[PDB]
Amino acid sequence: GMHSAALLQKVDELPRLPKAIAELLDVVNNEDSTVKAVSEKLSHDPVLSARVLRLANSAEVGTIDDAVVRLGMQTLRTLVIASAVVGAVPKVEGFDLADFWGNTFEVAIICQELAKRLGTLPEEAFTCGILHSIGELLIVNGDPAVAATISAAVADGADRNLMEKELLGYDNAEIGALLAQSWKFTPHLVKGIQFQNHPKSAEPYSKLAGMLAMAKQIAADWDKIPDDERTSWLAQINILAGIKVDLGGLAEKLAKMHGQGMEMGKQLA
Repeated sequence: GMHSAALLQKVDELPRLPKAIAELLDVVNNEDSTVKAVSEKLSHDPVLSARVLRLANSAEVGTIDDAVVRLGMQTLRTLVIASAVVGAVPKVEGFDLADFWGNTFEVAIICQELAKRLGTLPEEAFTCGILHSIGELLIVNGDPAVAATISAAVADGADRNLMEKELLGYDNAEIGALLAQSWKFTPHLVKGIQFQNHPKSAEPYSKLAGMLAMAKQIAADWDKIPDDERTSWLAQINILAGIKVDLGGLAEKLAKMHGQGMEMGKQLA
């Protein structure tokens, strides 16, 4: 849990955002920030702004002022958050960050669609997707030897999350949630991340965790499922996750968007 001793021992080890990035996230996480406030803050970080616009052009906006009008602020905020988070994540041994972030965006895009269907805020689900897998990275960087030992066990059939609990006293979902909490994301987001691998064990249930569980499975196994047998697959995932999402047209919609996250990942660099 979020208050387990082993997890809490990590709190002063977590990566810290640079002041200006923390301040930027404060501004764009605040639904009552003005367009001026968001635009002015971004204007001082042309590198991060360029990254935002590359993400915004993955489907033609050339400026942030432009994007505010072409995409609307709810979308712009979301892309700022993504760009800020991506910038705050270093190289990690054994990861290609274009591939890592591509997969993460795939999950985020899927979650956003699920939220639309469930009637929750789609930008919140997208953000939860952006944040969901960062704990994987934190474990590799913070505990390299243990991470490698875990991967070897996993190659021989062990469960990664259970291995992490055994050797670290917490798992990648918990430390990813702890990071999100430390970086001042909302409790809803934190709980979504925390329960991504066990959504039905949350009390009360977290829709975001259910969305993550579903979206992760869709992203992971998409290529294993014939193109004409997807709705029955999705139906089974709905049950495993506990999320009760309208399946009507879902397979068709997911197919339309498939790969758009990977393309976003390629635009980061």
